[PDB]
Amino acid sequence: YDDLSKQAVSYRQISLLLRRPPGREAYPGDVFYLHSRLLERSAMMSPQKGSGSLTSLPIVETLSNDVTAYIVTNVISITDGQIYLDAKLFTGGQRPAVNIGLSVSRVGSSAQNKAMKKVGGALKMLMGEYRKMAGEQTSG
Amino acid sequence: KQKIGFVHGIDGTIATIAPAASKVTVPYNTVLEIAVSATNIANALVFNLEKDGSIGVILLDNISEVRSGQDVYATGSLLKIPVGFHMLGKIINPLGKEIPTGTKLGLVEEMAPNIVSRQPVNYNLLTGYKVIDTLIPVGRGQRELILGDRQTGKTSIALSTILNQTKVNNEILSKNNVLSVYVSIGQRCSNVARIHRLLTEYDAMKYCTIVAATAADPAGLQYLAPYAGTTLGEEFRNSGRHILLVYDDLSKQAVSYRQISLLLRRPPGREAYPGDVFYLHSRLLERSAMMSPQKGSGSLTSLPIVETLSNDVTAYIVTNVISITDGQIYLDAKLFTGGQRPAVNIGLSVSRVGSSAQNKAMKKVGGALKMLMGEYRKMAGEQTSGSQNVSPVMIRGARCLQLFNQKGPSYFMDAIVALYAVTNGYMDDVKLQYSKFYEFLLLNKDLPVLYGQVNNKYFYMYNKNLNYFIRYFGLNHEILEPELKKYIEIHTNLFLDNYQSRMNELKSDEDLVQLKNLLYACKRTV
Amino acid sequence: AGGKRYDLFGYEVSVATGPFIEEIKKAQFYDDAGEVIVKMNLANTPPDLQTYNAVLERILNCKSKRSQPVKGENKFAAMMDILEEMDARSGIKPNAESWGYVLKELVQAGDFRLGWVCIAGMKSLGITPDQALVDANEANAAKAKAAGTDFPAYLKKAAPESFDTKAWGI
Amino acid sequence: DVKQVGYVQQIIGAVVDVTFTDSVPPVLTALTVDAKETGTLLTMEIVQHLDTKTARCICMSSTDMLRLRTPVVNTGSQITVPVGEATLGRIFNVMGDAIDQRGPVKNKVRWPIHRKAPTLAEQSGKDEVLVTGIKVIDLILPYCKGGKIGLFGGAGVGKTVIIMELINNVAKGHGGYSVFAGVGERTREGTDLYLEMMGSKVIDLQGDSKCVLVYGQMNEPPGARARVAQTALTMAEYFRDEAGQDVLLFVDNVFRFTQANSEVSALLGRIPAAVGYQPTLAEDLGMLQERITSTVKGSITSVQAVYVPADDITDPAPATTFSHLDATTVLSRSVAEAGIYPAVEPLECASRIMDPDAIDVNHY
Amino acid sequence: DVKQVGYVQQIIGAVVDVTFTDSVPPVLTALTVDAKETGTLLTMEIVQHLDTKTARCICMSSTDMLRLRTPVVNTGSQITVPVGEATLGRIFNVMGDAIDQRGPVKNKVRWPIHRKAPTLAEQSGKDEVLVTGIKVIDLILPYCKGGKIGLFGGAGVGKTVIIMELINNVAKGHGGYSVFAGVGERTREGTDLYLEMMGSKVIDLQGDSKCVLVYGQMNEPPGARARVAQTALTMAEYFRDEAGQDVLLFVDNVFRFTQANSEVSALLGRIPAAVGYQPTLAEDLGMLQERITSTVKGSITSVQAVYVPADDITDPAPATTFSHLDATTVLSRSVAEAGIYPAVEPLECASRIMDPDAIDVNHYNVAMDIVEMLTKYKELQDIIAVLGIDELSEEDKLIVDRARKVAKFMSQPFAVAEVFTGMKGYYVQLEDCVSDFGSLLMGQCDNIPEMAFYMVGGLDSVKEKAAKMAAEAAAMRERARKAAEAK
Amino acid sequence: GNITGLMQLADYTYNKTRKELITAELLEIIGTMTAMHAGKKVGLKKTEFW
Ligand SMILES: Nc1ncnc2c1ncn2[C@@H]1O[C@H](COP(=O)(O)OP(=O)(O)OP(=O)(O)O)[C@@H](O)[C@H]1O
Ligand SMILES: Nc1ncnc2c1ncn2[C@@H]1O[C@H](COP(=O)(O)OP(=O)(O)OP(=O)(O)O)[C@@H](O)[C@H]1O
Ligand SMILES: COCCOCCOCCOc1ccc(C(C)(C)CC(C)(C)C)cc1
Ligand SMILES: [Mg+2]
Repeated sequence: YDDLSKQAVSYRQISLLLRRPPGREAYPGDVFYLHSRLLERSAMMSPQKGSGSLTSLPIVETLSNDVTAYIVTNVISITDGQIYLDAKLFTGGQRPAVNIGLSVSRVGSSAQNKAMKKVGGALKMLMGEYRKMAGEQTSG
Repeated sequence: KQKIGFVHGIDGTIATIAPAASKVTVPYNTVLEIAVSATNIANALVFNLEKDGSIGVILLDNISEVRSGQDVYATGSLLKIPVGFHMLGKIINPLGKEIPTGTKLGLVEEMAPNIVSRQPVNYNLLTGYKVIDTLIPVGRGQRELILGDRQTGKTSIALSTILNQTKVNNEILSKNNVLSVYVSIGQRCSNVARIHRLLTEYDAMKYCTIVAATAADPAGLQYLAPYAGTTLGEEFRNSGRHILLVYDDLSKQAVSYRQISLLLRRPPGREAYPGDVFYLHSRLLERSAMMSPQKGSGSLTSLPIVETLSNDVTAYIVTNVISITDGQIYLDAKLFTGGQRPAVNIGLSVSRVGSSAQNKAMKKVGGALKMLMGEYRKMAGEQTSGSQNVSPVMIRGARCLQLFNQKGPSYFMDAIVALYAVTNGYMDDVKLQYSKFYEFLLLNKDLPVLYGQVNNKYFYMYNKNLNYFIRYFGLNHEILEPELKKYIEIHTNLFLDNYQSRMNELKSDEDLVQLKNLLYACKRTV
Repeated sequence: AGGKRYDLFGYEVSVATGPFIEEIKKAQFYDDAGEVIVKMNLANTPPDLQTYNAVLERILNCKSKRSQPVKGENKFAAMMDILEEMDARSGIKPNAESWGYVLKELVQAGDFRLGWVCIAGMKSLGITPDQALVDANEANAAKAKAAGTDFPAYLKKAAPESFDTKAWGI
Repeated sequence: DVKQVGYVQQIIGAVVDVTFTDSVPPVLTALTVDAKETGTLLTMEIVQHLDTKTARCICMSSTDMLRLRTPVVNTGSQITVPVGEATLGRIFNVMGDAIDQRGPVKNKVRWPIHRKAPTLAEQSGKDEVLVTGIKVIDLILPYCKGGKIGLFGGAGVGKTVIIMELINNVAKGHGGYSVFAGVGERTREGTDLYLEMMGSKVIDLQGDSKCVLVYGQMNEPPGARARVAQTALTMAEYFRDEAGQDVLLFVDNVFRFTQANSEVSALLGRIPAAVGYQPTLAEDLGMLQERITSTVKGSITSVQAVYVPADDITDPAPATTFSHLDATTVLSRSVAEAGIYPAVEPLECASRIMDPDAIDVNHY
Repeated sequence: DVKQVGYVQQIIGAVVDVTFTDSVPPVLTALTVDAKETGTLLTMEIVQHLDTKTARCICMSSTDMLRLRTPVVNTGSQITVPVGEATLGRIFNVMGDAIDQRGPVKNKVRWPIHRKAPTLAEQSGKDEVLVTGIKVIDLILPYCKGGKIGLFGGAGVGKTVIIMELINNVAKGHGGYSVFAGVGERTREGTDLYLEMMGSKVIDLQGDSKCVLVYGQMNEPPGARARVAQTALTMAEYFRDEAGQDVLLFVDNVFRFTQANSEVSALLGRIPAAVGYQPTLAEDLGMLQERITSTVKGSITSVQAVYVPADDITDPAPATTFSHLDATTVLSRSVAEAGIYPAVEPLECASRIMDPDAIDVNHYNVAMDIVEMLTKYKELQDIIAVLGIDELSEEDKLIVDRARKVAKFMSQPFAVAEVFTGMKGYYVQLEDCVSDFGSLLMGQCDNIPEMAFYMVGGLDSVKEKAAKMAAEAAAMRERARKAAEAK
Repeated sequence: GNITGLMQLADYTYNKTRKELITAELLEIIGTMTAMHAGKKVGLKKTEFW
């Protein structure tokens, strides 16, 4: 899904023209049920139902690196993980501009294969120390 | 007569009319007349005509005297007011009603001139201050803003701009005169009266008039006043005459429009304003223009005033106005508190268009001072008390900012030479504090003629008619250069030998006080 | 007048100016002439050099600015603002007759120091002044030298050696 | 001659709506109802017409036990207040009913409250100085007659001893009386101020008193507090015009007068524009301040305390209040801890009249 | 045949309601009322229907002297405006009525202003760099021929001057028809521009012209500002489709188109959005933007300016407008306070063409570094303003001395601002910009002072400025020497 | 002297954003109140129907 903020902006454009009551940040208020109705359809079916699935990678625009707005908070509330792209890192030269400390995934080892488990289990422990020391200018 | 209906309801200033049984049409933006009493008649403006014949109205006069059962007459006419040369020398309610002290009906609401009727400004407008005519030029057409926090020196600049033009308009023809108008939105009635007595003291009232709308007056009237002053300007504009216009102040107009829009439950916007507040100022400010020769080559200048807060230009109204104006003048309470008066900040100020019109005598000098201050603002900031220096730039800067400290309007001839001395380093031997008394000793007094040194031929300061030669030729001409340089070289040698040595010699504390009284008096008279 | 004048936008103007020069010459107060220019620019009839020169003649012959007097009215600055209007604003440049009226006014006004500047300003532009005027200029300068009126009297008055806000006349 | 009568039609808090059957009375008109039904007197000021026979009005006292369609009397005018020498040394509420218990008041006339501000002619552009008697104020912060003055000071800084000295000096120097206007005043501070005004002989009950007192308290609804400064200001304008002399009009924190009118406007259904203050901020304030101006017939000075909420001058109520002021008399607990009294900090203070164009040069 | 006729119902500002007895026309249809009653002609487009036998509408010209029961004539079509070569070198209003007083335009056909956007099949995003001559625009945010450009900046930052500098560099050096839409801006600017074009023979009236001007300015009511850019796009789309020729669309500026719809939606009864803008912001902006698209027939290189009230990017209108743009140009005010003009903030800026596939490799590897270094300098500004330069490691104060050089080098003087800076305008070529930044990036020029990079173009001009500075410093040393010896 | 400038700049941004937030809460509330009343606006409608 491209920008879901635009899927809420259209919902606002409609409800407000329909003389519905606004809410926080001019939305109707029930937009959380909008994104929940959308995203909870994303799932891994049981083997009874063919063991199929569908992953959702919704994209949400952000303004000035805030996660305090209404829509961003209602979406992060629903989604398992999140991939924070910081402009301060994008403009910092590195691309893709993910900030690992801010970005998480609530699945973990159970998703990736047998080989990536043993690696990422070391990479997390690595970054836990590098994030604490990389703030130091290298003098040694 | 007509009796379209009767006042259903009132909410302070806004009101609502209900129609008569014999329903009749009324137009939009018409002035209505409420029969308040047997003889007293209010005046009110339409803003919407609804389905059932019910009409919304904005009240302007005698709101306290209104009731519900009263009658309502319609003129079938726009919001008009009288206008002409006979209106000059008077102070009026925006609706044309003259206020006391001790035929030609022009429209209030009107469209501005198109691109073809307009023209790039060519002629200057002397504010009388050296800071402005030098670095921030102002032409007859350049609607320029005057920012600054409360109690900063805003209200006095427009006055000084008018007082400077009084000395000239008596001399020159009437065509090149600079009439003036001072619209006071929300300012205290005392300040307006003090201004009236001031302008009557210098006899500047004959070429001026005032449009009064205080805080005691209604809000819907404050919304209307600058349109009235602009109408009085539009008449002299279309008649080929040039004119000035002033607004004190738009920031208090927007509040009065916010009263009405919110009393009518219009949807607000950013910082509580409705959203059409930009169009409020555009209808006004776009009427300021140097008309084309096709239309008379008239003019209508506009010097609005706007109240910032804590020196924050990121406010809504301030930027809505800066997006309109052809300029900017940013006054700072830092400098006003720090002795510098006027408190112009040259970095945050600009005159986008007047440089095309700035006189060449003031232009070649202004480019030099612009270079000088461009260097001073770096040479003073980089060191930040790190390491002082004795350099001609940082010297001449401090010698020039003192000259910029001003109280009243300075003549053009009196304005140039005090700067010409500084750019050419003549005024570097003197100290900081003795630059003002140096200036007064140069302009009103003539040390060479006093001390007998009459080697010069004609160039002297005693006449003041020499201005209109400098205005035509420019000081950098071949003939005005040598007499100017010799006059200044003599004046400097005399000041440095006869006077300044005595000033350094004085040590009695009572003498120093007697001297500082003189310096502050030179600070005032100049 | 086969040549045609245009505006900055490219619009055509009407050089029919004679009637306005007649209305200028009939006037007997030199501010009414500026009001004729005001009645001229409106009709898309910008000024010719004959017009400004007639205006300078009118100021020279007129007795005052208006039916009633005004404080500090000077025929000189009024005769020099219109020259600035000629040169810079409109683009037309004056001629020998133009500056000649100004030098005539300075002679009649008795001022002499401004006269010599009008001389040097004339000559620097290649203009040939008339010696009949500059001779009377030097005559008034010799008189004002003889009467001590070469400068005002209040400048030759000695200054206060002591500093005082009142003694300095401020 | 007879008196008009109306009947209530709806009641929402202190806001009330009154139906009539004839030409509705004017705006700002008083409407009194007898005490037999409600149990006590009740006044209501008309603000907002609604039709050819309806009138919405703010109530000034408690509207409890007010029945619907009760009789409502039109006084024929707006709120009347006493004036005269009997006013002095006494305390008055908004309606002019004394709350001092000190017997009745022997007034001669009873003027209305919402007098329009002076015409431009009645003004006097000549800006004078009030010879105060305090060398700190006379020198650094010359209190300009007809002008609006600011005072910033909390507790333990002698804020009362200053105004008491100002009253005692104006009582003998300029030959003028004074008046205090406690808007939203803490009821305890009313006692501590009136007992000081008996201890300092400012109010000689057995003699001649100098100051009038007007206490609109916090326990009163905002419909009263918004009309308190107009009451005291009428008590002052009577001494301005008829007696022909200078006057002081002291005021409690103007922020509470603005909060009062803001609650009135919010109650009436009007949208609050900004942070929470009414849209009529500058106009409601200006109707007060513009009545405070020098005249050919006399003068009215206005000392005013201010509470800057969260020390933010950029808030609309302080800044809009500052635009009318002429001087700023700051008080500091530092100098008061250094034994200095009056506890003035002349540096941070300022004045508008610091110009030799107005005053003598050597003073400047 | 007969023209349908109706009667007015109510009037609120520019908004009007109309009662058509028999039936209502479609949406966007025009409604003319005679100049007899109001005094001047007046067109009113429908925008919505309240009930049957009714239609709410917006008015172009003023509603003054308008009554409640006036007759309303139906055109039977939308707002039609002329097109063709006759529209070249002429000025027009929102309705296509000319105002230049030159003569009657010899139009042949008239097209409507409201039109559905092109289909996906027609579009063709071709990446071709656009040499403006400007230095920062070339380096960081290179424009793209056929795309869109955005100049985001508050009041008094230098975007209208950026547009004049782009006209002087690109438009005359274009060989293609241009269009200039003034949407709520100074009438003075349109006059200065019509004169700057009438001087360069771009609007040579007695010959061939290569430009069109539309101007619905701030003086006009919002009914015109809300529908002027549509007219300009119609003039451009005619050249895009029929002639199949590259064109330019300079717009100054769309925020007033947005204000116009905001001042309208309030009056129509629409409930507003958060700050107070219309709820139809994204749609009303998209129907304007998506008409600007490069097809196979032609291409439209638009250059739009945008206003940001209170210097607030969180304003929904610019915040919505970023998405529609191929190359953003985020101006700032704190930079202009530092003497730099153009006051670009390249960390905020962005583009689409910035890929090695489109532009050459050196330009990309250089700009990626330039952004990186300024990104570090921003992090250090929070410390240097606290402590100072002396409290930093030698690596850090080096990077500062290099980034101050870069940021100062990003400035240059334009030919338009000769009145302001008093310096001749430079035209920095693309290749010399990359060779200069690459040399400055590898420390090829570190001994050179900081001020030599200020307000200049090309490293040769830098080293001549450094020569002048060293010469003046030595001259002041000889002068202080002789002043000391004589003293 | 530098920390104080940064401090006052932050005190202004904080005290200004606090005001814009208060005003925004008022706009949201009044928008909901005005929408409810405008939609719930009741009229007599004394017009012919037969
Ligand atoms: N050019 C000047 N030189 C010296 N002092 C000045 C000058 N201009 C103004 N002042 C001083 O500023 C004070 C008046 O401020 P001013 O009237 O400019 O504020 P204002 O803009 O009117 O404020 P507001 O608009 O809120 O009334 C006076 O004390 C006056 O002496
Ligand atoms: N190269 C330059 N040299 C000097 N000044 C410049 C330069 N470029 C831009 N400026 C400055 O930019 C300002 C003009 O701003 P501009 O006209 O772009 O604002 P604007 O777009 O009209 O504002 P709005 O969009 O609100 O109308 C002037 O102060 C001008 O000096
Ligand atoms: C030239 O004449 C100037 C006279 O001006 C009269 C009004 O003066 C304005 C002073 O206003 C202020 C502003 C801020 C403050 C501070 C910040 C000291 C008040 C505080 C500490 C209570 C927040 C005090 C007074
Ligand atoms: Mg612009």
